Amino acid sequence: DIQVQVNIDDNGKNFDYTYTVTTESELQKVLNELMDYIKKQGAKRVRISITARSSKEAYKFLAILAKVFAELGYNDINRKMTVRFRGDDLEALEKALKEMIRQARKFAGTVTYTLDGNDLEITITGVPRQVLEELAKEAERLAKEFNITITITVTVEGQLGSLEHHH
Repeated sequence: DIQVQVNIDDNGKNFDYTYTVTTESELQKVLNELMDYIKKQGAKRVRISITARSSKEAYKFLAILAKVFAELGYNDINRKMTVRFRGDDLEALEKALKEMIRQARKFAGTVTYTLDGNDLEITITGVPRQVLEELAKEAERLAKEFNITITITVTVEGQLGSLEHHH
């Protein structure tokens, strides 16, 4: 249901792990554990990905990543989104692609994509949080219009910021 992937770069070494969880509450408990660790041990850089089933959750997950970095005094240095569609009608899949990437380029975003069999993957970078929220809306919209399943991954990468900026 909900998948959260964490990369912690503690320079010279590197740690990756993933939990799958079913509620927002279990999600929060993973993030709390990670905040405690960061507060107490630090890191050169941290990357967090959360995979939603809907645009409402994606919106919520982006707001949750924001509080996480705020609390840590981390600067949001990097954000992206991966939409994954899956379908049997190739033609429907290719229509979803055509429109998904038009919209993203319309908001000055850069896209990357791969189509393989039933699975279709689109990564969007270089746009502010506000846009990724819209493009999630659009993605869910398109998934419904073409009757294809959909995944939404929001990804944030940050590092510890200035004392002055946190204040």
